[PDB]
Amino acid sequence: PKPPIDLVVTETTATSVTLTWPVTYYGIQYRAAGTEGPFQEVDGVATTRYSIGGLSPFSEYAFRVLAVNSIGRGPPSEAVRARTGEQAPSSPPRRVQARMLSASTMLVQWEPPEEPNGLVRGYRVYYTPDSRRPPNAWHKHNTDAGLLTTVGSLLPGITYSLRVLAFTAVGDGPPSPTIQVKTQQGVPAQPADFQAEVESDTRIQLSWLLPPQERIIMYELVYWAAEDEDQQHKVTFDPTSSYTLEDLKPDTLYRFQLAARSDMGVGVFTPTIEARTAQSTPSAPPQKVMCVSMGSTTVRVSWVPPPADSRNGVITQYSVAYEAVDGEVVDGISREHSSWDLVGLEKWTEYRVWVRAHTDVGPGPESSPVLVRTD
Repeated sequence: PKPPIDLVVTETTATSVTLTWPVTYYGIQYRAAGTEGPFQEVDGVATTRYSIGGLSPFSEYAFRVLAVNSIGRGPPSEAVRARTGEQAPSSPPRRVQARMLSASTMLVQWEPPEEPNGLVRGYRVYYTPDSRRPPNAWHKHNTDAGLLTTVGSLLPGITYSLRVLAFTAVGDGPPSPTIQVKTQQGVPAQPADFQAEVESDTRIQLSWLLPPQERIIMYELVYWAAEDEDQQHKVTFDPTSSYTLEDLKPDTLYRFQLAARSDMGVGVFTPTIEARTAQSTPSAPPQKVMCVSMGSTTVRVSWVPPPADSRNGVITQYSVAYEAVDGEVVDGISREHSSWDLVGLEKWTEYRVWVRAHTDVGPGPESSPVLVRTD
């Protein structure tokens, strides 16, 4: 007989293909192109429709039909192409690997799974700093169909665990075995025994243990004032086990982090430590000093405390000194006073008056004198 010609693919699933097209019956012969030469055979198809089952998902096959009658068989028809449908992956990604790119960025790489069962639409990377955490408590990072990715915002100084799974449009596949991410080769370790010692109101000496047999090139110290989180400082210096910071502001809380740089870059910073500088004497006088004579022998002096940034400590007391140039000292004034009444002055007499602020360390500078005459 002549081969059938109207061979048409009518339905396609993940594991089955339905085909439709004077003979007695038909035979359906099929092989996958990239496989072995010998075809598989389905014999005795008495109708013009049939559904071939048992196929593998996401696999390309070739189909052809020949006709047979009472005389014998005939040549096969032209071959037609077909690709089975998708399923969820059945194998995890292969050769998963990871390493630290920076102090907080890791690079992850892998190979496609051996059994994707479809077109991969992306991957899901699960990672945790504590392997004791349950698997579903890990952080999930989704990627596209690429075979590598980066994850930032990691916590520094810790070794992560990781495993990746693939998913098609159907669902997720199994996750790979857990792997451990590698470390930067020549990058130094987080400094150990990092301490801060208050030396004075302007000096703080930092100390730590120098790492043994480690190609340290220089240390990087980053510090800032707690009240000025936006403004930070950084000083680099030759390798040592101690460093004294100088010229700091008195009565100021400072925060510190330390890192180590080798020829291969800087390591992870220490956690933040804190220290407050000691107090000093005030560096500015009270502001807005005014003097008024309410009577013939009384003068009222008014002032406001120095600006907060120049007190260098808690103001503990005030002192008033006076001296008359033409005519013939009260300390221990409590910190809550904003005015004090000078009594017993001479009529129509000019005095020189200075106002002064104090900390526990001592007195600061006094304001420029304000002149006032009684009566």
